[PDB]
Amino acid sequence: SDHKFLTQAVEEAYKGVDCGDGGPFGAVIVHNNEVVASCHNMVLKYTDPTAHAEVTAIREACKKLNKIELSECEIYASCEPCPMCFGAIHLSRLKRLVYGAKAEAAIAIGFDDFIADALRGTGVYQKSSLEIKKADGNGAAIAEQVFQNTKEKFRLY
Amino acid sequence: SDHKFLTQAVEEAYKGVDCGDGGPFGAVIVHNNEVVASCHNMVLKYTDPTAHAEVTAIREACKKLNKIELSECEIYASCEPCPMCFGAIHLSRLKRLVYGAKAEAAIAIGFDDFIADALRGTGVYQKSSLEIKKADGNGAAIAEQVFQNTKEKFRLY
Ligand SMILES: Cn1c(N)nc2c(ncn2[C@@H]2O[C@H](CO)[C@@H](O)[C@H]2O)c1=O
Ligand SMILES: Cn1c(N)nc2c(ncn2[C@@H]2O[C@H](CO)[C@@H](O)[C@H]2O)c1=O
Ligand SMILES: [Zn+2]
Ligand SMILES: [Zn+2]
Repeated sequence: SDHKFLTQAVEEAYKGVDCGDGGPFGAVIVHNNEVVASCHNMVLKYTDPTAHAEVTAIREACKKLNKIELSECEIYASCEPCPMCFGAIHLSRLKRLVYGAKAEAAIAIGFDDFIADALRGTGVYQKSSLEIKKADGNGAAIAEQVFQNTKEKFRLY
Repeated sequence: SDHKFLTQAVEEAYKGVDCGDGGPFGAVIVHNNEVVASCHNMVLKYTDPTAHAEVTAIREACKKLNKIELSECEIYASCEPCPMCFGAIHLSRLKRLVYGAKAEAAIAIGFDDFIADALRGTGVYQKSSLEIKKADGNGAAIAEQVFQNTKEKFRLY
């Protein structure tokens, strides 16, 4: 189930790259085992540098549920959330985060060195409380492979 | 002119709390002394926990200028930006940040203990690049007073 939803976030990353919507990033929000939102990076579609996949998923899931907190849902991210997205995950009060690729995989292919301390556990003023799971095995290999497979198929941002 | 745009952000904070749009926060984005966007927190109005003042202003300024980078623009925040909003400001490529009140001023009236390590220089992984100015003098006084004056008018969300 973790694997099913992480793979769907990865698939969203591929879809969004193929549509020219944005970069190779997807995110899926589920309530128990029911998909609430499934999104990819929309920075180029919306002309909106905040429209990362996680932020997009959070906005859509709060709209679908008519409330500004998601304490009963979990989020699956094809890549390690950046500082903006991890902050949005804190404010959204999602109860769990599962992510596939380490940020280093995205950095290696042209993106910024832009890593969230609170996620890695080196925050001082920003302390996370949500449960965090870095995928291993096949999930990790799938997520890491996204950046090799899409290496020169999208405009950087 | 720093004072002018900062007090415009303070007035946006008051306006939004009075319309019920969200909490007492405002942000103004400016391009060579021309105001590109003037917004306040819209979390309640939009049912969106990411719709802080700064993020909302970044969305609007980018839509207006037809680009995803505001490298020639500056942002005035009535209150010190939270981790999400500092992440957004970095992603937007804004040239300069000027903020009024320290985050403790918001926390004193019940807001989340939620401070951006990269803004205060306390991170291991996330470093900041942009010019940052904490206002002082009469601007800082008016900005800090917003939360004590506001207390009555909105319910913390
Ligand atoms: C969803 N999503 C995520 N998760 N990350 C992105 C995105 N766009 C650029 N990035 C970069 O990825 C690194 C962070 O890991 C940083 O360089 C960020 O700038 C994006 O849409
Ligand atoms: C614009 N804006 C800002 N700047 N901060 C906000 C907002 N809504 C809640 N907060 C809280 O303020 C502290 C951060 O300084 C944290 O407690 C945050 O949760 C908001 O819309
Ligand atoms: Zn992000
Ligand atoms: Zn914020």
